[PDB]
Amino acid sequence: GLFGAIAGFIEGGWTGMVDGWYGYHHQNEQGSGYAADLKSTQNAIDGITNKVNSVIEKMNTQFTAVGKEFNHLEKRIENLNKKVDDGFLDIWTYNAELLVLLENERTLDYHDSNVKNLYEKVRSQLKNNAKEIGNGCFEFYHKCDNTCMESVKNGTYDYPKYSEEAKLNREEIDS
Amino acid sequence: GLFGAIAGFIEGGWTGMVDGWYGYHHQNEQGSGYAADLKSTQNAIDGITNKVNSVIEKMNTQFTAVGKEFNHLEKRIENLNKKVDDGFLDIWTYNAELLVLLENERTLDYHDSNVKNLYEKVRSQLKNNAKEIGNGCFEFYHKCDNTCMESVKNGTYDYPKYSEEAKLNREEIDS
Amino acid sequence: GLFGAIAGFIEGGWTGMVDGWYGYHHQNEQGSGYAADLKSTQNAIDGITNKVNSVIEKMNTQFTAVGKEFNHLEKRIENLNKKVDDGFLDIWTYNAELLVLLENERTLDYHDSNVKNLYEKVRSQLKNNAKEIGNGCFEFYHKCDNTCMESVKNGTYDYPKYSEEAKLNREEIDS
Amino acid sequence: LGKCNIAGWILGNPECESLSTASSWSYIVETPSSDNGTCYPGDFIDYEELREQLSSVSSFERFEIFPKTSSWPNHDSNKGVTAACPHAGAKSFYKNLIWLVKKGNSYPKLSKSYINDKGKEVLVLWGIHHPSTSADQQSLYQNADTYVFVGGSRYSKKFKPEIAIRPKVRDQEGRMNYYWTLVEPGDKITFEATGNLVVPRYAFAMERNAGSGIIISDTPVHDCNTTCQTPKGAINTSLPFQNIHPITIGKCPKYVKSTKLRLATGLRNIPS
Ligand SMILES: *[C@@H]1O[C@H](CO)[C@@H](O[C@@H]2O[C@H](CO)[C@@H](O[C@@H]3O[C@H](CO)[C@@H](O)[C@H](O)[C@@H]3O)[C@H](O)[C@H]2NC(C)=O)[C@H](O)[C@H]1NC(C)=O
Ligand SMILES: *[C@@H]1O[C@H](CO)[C@@H](O)[C@H](O)[C@H]1NC(C)=O
Repeated sequence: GLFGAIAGFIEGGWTGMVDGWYGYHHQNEQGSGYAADLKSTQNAIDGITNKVNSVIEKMNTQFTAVGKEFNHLEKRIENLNKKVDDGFLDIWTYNAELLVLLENERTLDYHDSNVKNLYEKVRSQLKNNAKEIGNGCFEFYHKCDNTCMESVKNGTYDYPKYSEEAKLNREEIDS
Repeated sequence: GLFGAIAGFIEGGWTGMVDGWYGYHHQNEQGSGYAADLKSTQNAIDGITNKVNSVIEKMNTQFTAVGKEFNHLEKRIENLNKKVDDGFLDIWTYNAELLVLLENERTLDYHDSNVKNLYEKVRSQLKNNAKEIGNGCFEFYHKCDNTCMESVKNGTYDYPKYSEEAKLNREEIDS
Repeated sequence: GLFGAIAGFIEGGWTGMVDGWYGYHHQNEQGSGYAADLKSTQNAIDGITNKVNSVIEKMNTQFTAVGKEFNHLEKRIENLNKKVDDGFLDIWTYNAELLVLLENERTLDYHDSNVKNLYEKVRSQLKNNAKEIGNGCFEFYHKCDNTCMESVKNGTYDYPKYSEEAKLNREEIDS
Repeated sequence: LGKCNIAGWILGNPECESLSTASSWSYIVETPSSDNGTCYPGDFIDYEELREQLSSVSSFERFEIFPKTSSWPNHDSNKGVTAACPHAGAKSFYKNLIWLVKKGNSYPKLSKSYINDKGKEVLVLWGIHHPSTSADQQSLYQNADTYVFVGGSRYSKKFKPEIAIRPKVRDQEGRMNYYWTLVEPGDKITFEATGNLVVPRYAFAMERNAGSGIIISDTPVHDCNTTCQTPKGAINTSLPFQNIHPITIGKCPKYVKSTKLRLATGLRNIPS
């Protein structure tokens, strides 16, 4: 992947998470489960929807009858007509094929970028209060209940609130 | 430069490095020399190759004879033919000139971006185990043999393995 | 912004600085005021001037008379002439509209990049001898007179000359 | 041309000015109300082609190719006037043509030739008259079965008058067709007729340019130079695009439908 998250340091996808494209798995004393980050998912769904509509709706054609009829003494203009139909066929086929090829690659990179930014948003929030244990997972140095978990997902994690407890537990763990 | 690396905080290029576009100079107790980061170079070479082929291969023309012949009482259609040839000439010339101008700028910015990301990948790996001494160079606070050097280039540098020795040497150096 | 400086971590522009596009505000014991970094401004003015001339001067047309006259039994070639004039009108209008849209975005990103590189050039010069207090401002840990200020703007700031005094003041401030 | 179109000006319509001195022009201006042209109804053959060929000329000299007083001793060169082409209320005709009619009761076979010794191309125009009735044919030309022949090293056409009553246009039930050809230097043009020939009187020595065009507009003419002209007015710009008029003459910016093409040069403006 272009950004390294999908099929990268996050190795696989979650069939268990069904309500969103990008989300979270959590586990605390209150239990575990999957949840989807609604903001990032809806932003990506809006973006891709706009992309598909842009590809479709920018093609606005008028009423037209492609066919033409020529008699046996009009072979040259008949071939001229064929060249026009063929040239348009070649232009549209090649352009359509490459547009799908190139934009499909951009779409997968887009998802890869969205995952990386989501991981980095959390990592920049938790800082040293949690450990980066790989596969997109953070292991906390302080207890993080459901309310604390939602604050991380909401982008409102209070680092100073838990920094002292995490610091003491981190030093004890490392010692 | 748009990203600040080329002709920026890395002032010049290396004629001594001949096997790649972006790479490393190293110096340890075992010696010194130039080496090229193969992954970043091959990715950039693949990217630029695709760019050049895209510019060339998207132009697919058919068989065509531009010339037309008109008699002395057909001056108006002769001039109409000239307007068509001239209009196509103006459109293609202007578009070709600007395409090369704009995409050349994008290409140099691309190289600038690739260098900056390469520098930042190393800096984020070494953290405080080395000092940023300018010109894209890192001076280590711990001995980094050939194996250690390759780990940095391979993106597998073990920061905790050397963190204690670097910390002791850093504090001694700063004291 | 694409680079984060303009309308980013540097929130607003300076009406007080009138002699340049990118510059400095300084304040020391000798006073305060605005000054413009001449090198970065002149480089950007040269760059944008070349961009505008490139857009204008690559259009080189010849002498031409667009008009054509057809009698009442020449409707088909009259419509053919109209198709040529209309097709050229559609091609030039669409290309002109998108060229201005796309290159205007590139121009604002260019200014954003120039500001970021200017900020980063200073930050990489001062290192720990000053504190990053936000909004593009550096607060020094050692007295920096007018001569010292000009050295920073000239890219000749002598970090070792003040490193000891800044280190002592930094540790005292942090204690 | 003002009151006249190219047909009236090049034929000598009575309501049109005449160029005596050798002249040149970079393009031609008609007004939307220039409605004089061929005051005797008929068809001007390859009229649009002639307009294109005259749009710009380096040199242009009118000369009396067949002088009126000496070229037609056996034909009447004074009665060929009509109420379709009035001058000051009296019957008249085109200045550059002479409507030859029978002298007395005889119209002998006509034969007149001109050799181009002007060193440049000569534009020669002539007309063929198609009367409304057999009475009208004989009252003008005395001969019932007539022909016209015009021949050059490259031109060769035989004309046969077509007599019938057409709907009145400018009180004329007959018709007159107008023809032109360019005689190259050193070539001869021959006229032959037993009637119905509207002979040239004034021809035009000229040198064509690379073709300009024709502007039909009411915009006045002033002593400004310009390098790009439109029917609305002249354009002085180095900018690559314009939205004033799609039909222009000269080295001009490309025409676009855009109302605003503003290119950013400075920064995003964020005061306070
Ligand atoms: C030069 O151009 C002017 C027009 O710009 C010509 O004047 C027009 O002459 C026609 C002649 O057929 C007039 O129309 C006729 O008017 C009478 C009386 O109203 C009517 O009986 C007919 O049925 C027909 O409508 C027209 O009014 C007149 N226009 C003006 C503005 O005076 C003029 O004849 C041209 N001269 C030459 C030598 O080409
Ligand atoms: C136009 O240019 C010609 C040729 O140089 C010159 O004679 C004339 O005065 C110019 N007219 C104006 C209005 O500048």
